[PDB]
Amino acid sequence: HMEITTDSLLALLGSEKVKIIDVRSADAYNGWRMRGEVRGGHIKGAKSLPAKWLTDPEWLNIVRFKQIRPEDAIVLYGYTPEECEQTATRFKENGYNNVSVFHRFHPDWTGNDAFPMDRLEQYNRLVPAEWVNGLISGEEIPEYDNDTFIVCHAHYRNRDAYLSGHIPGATDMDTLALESPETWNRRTPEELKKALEEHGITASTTVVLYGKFMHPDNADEFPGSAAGHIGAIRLAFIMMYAGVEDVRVLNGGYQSWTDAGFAISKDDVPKTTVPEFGAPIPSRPEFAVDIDEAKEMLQSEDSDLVCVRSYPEYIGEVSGYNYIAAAGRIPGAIFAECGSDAYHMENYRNHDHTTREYHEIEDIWAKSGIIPKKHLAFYCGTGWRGSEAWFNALLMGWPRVSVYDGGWFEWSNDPENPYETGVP
Ligand SMILES: [Cl-]
Ligand SMILES: [Mg+2]
Ligand SMILES: [Mg+2]
Ligand SMILES: [Mg+2]
Repeated sequence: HMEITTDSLLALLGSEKVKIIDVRSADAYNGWRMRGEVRGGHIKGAKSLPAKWLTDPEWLNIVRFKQIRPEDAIVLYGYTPEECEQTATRFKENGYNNVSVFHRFHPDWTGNDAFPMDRLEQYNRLVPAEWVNGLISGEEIPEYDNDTFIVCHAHYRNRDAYLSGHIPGATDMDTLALESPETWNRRTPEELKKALEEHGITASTTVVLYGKFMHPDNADEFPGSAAGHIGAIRLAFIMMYAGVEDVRVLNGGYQSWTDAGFAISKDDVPKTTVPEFGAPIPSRPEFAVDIDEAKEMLQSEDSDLVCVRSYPEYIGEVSGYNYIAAAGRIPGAIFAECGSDAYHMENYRNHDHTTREYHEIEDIWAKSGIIPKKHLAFYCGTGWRGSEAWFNALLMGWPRVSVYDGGWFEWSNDPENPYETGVP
């Protein structure tokens, strides 16, 4: 495989016909210093194509989806040039003949402040499996300065999602602990205080949230019981709103844990009780938007509601849920198609459920006027998908992002509220 030098790569940075491809893990790409490098993240402009994906049959369709064409001049890099060999060969097998490997990313590029790098601004909220393993093992890990933690396996009324296999030592939290199946909003501060204490969570406890994807099926009575990792990010939103200072989400959920080869447990871990949450609830109320404020945001040039639903929901063909009656949409919201239905986030995730390359998210969002200068309230049917979209914006450091908790459920439960239907 041909090589490209450091000086050559610097000179070409910003050329629209050169495709730089980072084959490290998505978490390293995001900013995690997985090998102790002084500077984490990716070379400016690089795309993410983790070499782990070579074992997946989707690899070639992913490359094409990311608009990497055989006529492109491709530059690969990893922590070492040896880490790039298989990817380069796979490219050549598929008609990509202009492929170079950059050998000096680490430590030459990472170690030199003058060479531009990018990263997810708040990457340390989105943790890799290796970090969780180190935390549970009591090993030294970066981006951690606490002495109190809990790993929480989220699910919606489905303890078997946890009992069928979970991260060792983790306890389960039903999403019903923190949100009401009546309002489908976050519970009241007094309810939240008691629920968090009964799961052993204080405001100064580092909470690591994850869920298990079990293929939600719209035919089923409770498809959300299979969308465990959406549920985990939904609980992350509620905990951050409530006042847990250090909340992490395991990138890709349970899948990332087993893909790393770490041990699986089926023990029903007893919950510990803490006497006091230790902070006022909510400590970050600005993360949550309710319907009066959502109506105000529809009237402002400074702000927008962002509808994170599927297309059949958006045009009022279906409600999307077997527990929401009305089908339609909120007038004036910006459509941000989630994926296929109410329980999937394909447009925001990779095939392995890790978050989609954040540059692609910000690019698609920008085309619809979803941009960080606005106060944005993401929403969906009841707030699950909206919480995951919100979390992605939070990770990018966007300063004014919220979840309109009530969503379409609350909006349409009031017959006075106007709505739209059909293709716009
Ligand atoms: Cl999920
Ligand atoms: Mg072969
Ligand atoms: Mg809600
Ligand atoms: Mg549900």
